[PDB]
Amino acid sequence: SGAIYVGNYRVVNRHLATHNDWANLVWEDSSRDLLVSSTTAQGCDTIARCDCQTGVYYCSSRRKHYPVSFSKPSLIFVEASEYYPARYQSHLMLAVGHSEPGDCGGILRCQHGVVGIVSTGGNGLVGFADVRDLLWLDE
Ligand SMILES: Cn1cc2c(CC(=O)N3CCC[C@H](C(N)=O)C3)cccc2n1
Ligand SMILES: [Zn+2]
Repeated sequence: SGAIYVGNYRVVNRHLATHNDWANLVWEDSSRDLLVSSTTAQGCDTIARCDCQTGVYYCSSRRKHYPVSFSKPSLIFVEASEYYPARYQSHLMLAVGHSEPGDCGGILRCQHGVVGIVSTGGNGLVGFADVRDLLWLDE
């Protein structure tokens, strides 16, 4: 589990979105595994606005924060699941590292702030859904 809280928006994995996220939907994108919903309180997470390729991610399955080198966001093949069929998920970044399905929602961070959240995994490769391009989260 896990979310990003910035201004009056909440960012979660689209496959883990609640009924309340859907009732207060701002924007969702199946191909990115992203959903944004509105909040009453004002969040204060800082979004990175960079091209960093090193960061630190939180892994709930190990109660540890790990440093990783990740690829630039792109279209990558993600195996079928109970949430989506076999598809190409866009804006995805991979890193050599540990992850389990329940690790989705953990934040990836660089020196400049929040980069994105855990979204895919397997084969010892963790996939992060990027958020640095969503400039409207700050405005
Ligand atoms: C983070 N994580 C998810 C893992 C899975 C499952 C997985 O990747 N996905 C299932 C849920 C939806 C996902 C998507 N974005 O389409 C794909 C299996 C093993 C290890 C994992 N580490
Ligand atoms: Zn950065």
